[PDB]
Amino acid sequence: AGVTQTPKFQVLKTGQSMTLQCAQDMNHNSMYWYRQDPGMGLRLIYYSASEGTTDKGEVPNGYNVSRLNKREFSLRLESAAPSQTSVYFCASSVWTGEGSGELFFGEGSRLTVLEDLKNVFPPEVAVFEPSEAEISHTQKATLVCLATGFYPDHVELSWWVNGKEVHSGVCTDPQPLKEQPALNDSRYALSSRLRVSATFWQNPRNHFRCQVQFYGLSENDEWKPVTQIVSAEAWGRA
Amino acid sequence: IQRPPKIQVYSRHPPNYLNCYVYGFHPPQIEIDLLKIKSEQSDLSFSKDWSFYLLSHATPNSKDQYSCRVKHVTLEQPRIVKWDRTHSLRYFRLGISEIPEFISAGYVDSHPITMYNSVSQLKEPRALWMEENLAPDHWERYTQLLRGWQQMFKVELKQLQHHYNHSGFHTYQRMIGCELLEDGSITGFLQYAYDGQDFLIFNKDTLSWMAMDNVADIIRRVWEANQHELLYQKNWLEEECIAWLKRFLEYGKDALQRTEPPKVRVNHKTTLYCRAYGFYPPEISINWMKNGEEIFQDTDYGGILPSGDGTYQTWVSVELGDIYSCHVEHGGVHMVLQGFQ
Amino acid sequence: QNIDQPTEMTATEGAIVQINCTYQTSGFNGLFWYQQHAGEAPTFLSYNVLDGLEEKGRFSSFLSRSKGYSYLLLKELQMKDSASYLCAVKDSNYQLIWGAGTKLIIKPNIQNPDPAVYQLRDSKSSDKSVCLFTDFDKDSDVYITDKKSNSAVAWSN
Ligand SMILES: O=c1nc2n(C[C@@H](O)[C@H](O)[C@H](O)CO)cc(CO)nc-2c(=O)[nH]1
Repeated sequence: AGVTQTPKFQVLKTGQSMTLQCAQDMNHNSMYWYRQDPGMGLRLIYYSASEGTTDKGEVPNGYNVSRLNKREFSLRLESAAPSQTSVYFCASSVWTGEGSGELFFGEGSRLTVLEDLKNVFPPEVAVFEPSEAEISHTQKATLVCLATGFYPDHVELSWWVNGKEVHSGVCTDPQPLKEQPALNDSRYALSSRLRVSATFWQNPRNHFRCQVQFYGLSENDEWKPVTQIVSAEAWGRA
Repeated sequence: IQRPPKIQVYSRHPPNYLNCYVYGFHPPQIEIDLLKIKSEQSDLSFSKDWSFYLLSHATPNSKDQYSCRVKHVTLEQPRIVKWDRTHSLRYFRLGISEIPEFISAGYVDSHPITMYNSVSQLKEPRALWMEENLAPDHWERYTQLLRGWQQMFKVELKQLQHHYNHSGFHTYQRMIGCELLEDGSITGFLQYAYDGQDFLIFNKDTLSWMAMDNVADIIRRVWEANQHELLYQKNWLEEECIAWLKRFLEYGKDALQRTEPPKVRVNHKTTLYCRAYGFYPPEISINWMKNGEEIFQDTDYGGILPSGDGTYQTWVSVELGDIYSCHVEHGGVHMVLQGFQ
Repeated sequence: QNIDQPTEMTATEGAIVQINCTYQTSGFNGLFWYQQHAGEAPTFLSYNVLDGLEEKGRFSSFLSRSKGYSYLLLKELQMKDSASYLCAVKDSNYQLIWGAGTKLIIKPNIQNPDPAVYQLRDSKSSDKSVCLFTDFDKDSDVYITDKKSNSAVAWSN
């Protein structure tokens, strides 16, 4: 079952109208929408106590909601604002309290509202081969991936060995830093590590590829810096 | 089960108001008419025994005849009557498979406060001190919670018939609340009823549910595995409720703490009548006395009846060189009136 | 009205940590603890009403209604436990009041540390050179990126 929430990423110019769709497979009566910002807890925008009634939440401003199905709760904003940039969550409870009822959250929706789309750029990805010093000492090899100069920040980074994705030996930085923190607009960078045995790296037949998914404008957007996968590859070295 | 209605006609004082008070009946479907003249009827009220009660008012009573017509499912004949200390908080839910399908009303010391019906869904104050003290944004969460509790009640009513076997008209009633004894001790209660009979009863000491029927036992096993819910129910009743109760008192300290005494009147028609008009609080004791002991055989008590001023009235009658006197105790404060010898 | 809890806490893998949550509200029905992994959707952990201790798995939660205090106690920390732990408590009315979570950063256990700094070969792909600080335990343009092996990346154009 679960709670389905779409889209998972968005970019809007101020004054744009866009709706977020939420779906609940759990046969729940209570449906919620949340807005989560750094440094402050979840703030409820609107809610449907049950089908057909919906009441304004803590911050009703800038948002309007609707219950289509019993299962579907869609969040709408007909005018985008820069102060509306946040990560928007949908959740469902079996009934409004009923005080033990836990909330079930959706995957999340990453929203970014900008005045101008001029600053939107995709990532630049590069892989850096292991140092021969590391191999000859630690008996291990470490690959470094760099993703730089992407705005706004929507990215998913993953490692792929020989065509198949790997999770072991991967440490990826939690949050992208900013190449120019001083600027209101600095782009971001992100790094990632992949560590395999010395012997495994020393084999030229092995393919290592750093994959970064970027979410840009859609095809029907007016312009690109679009949704794309920028990759970097390094073949094993002897 | 079905409970036949108990009706009594009387007046607000001895120009007057003509009161028709029908109580202890079930199902709640009933028709109350004063004779025919326009009679403003109050809201449907609930009692602790799952029954219902209603007061319809509209009567100088001079050289004329008045009466009250009542139609109910336990009556082949539309009967017409011819005139002739622990504070507590209670909340009632009434579900229906049909007047409205869902009714919710709060009571503090048997006084109506909150009202929510499923026709026009809103929470309105039944008391002046509620509307004055409570912010308008308060009532606003509770039309919202109530709309949910309404739907939730409909689902549980459908599940019950289906579970039971019937369709058509059936009633579902929920009662929750806490009460504060004069000594400071407290208690709390939660109960459900189906067709006017006790269905489920919640014990907060054992954190368990009591099923009175094989079918009510299914629901038992469902809620008991929910053990966190129960834990939540306990805290409300034990803590949250009491707080709510004490809050309304401070609000209604004016009306609840006032006292007006009865004006007793005696009459005869054989039979001797004793009526006590316009008193408050409701707690009172009336009994006939003969030289000088209290009478038992052939005595008739009329319970307590609402006057409509928020005041109340009751009566006691007895079928007959002895002296008959009427003993009333309000403030206690014993009152006696010698009727006859 | 208000609910408080630490912003960030650091603990090494395998240890036992406690997240304090203090709240003041108009009324109290239940207290909620949610785990939210970095870049995820919170999930439910534990729920408390009556005063006492609630133990589920290697996680445990406690509640004081009088003191308005509750803590989250995690025994035997693993690497997966690092996340933002959200504390929320229901009002007098049933609306939920969320406190800003406590981000838990789990320090991995290094039995045999071997701190070193290696210079990676240049990449065909970009013009920047990188250095890797690994196995351990402010120029105008020079960037550093902060962390079973600990690692950190430093590059400059
Ligand atoms: O504060 C209020 N509480 C009410 N309750 C209390 C609820 O907490 C009830 O015990 C139960 O938690 C609902 O799941 C029931 C009901 C049922 O009418 N109504 C009210 C009400 O109007 N106001």
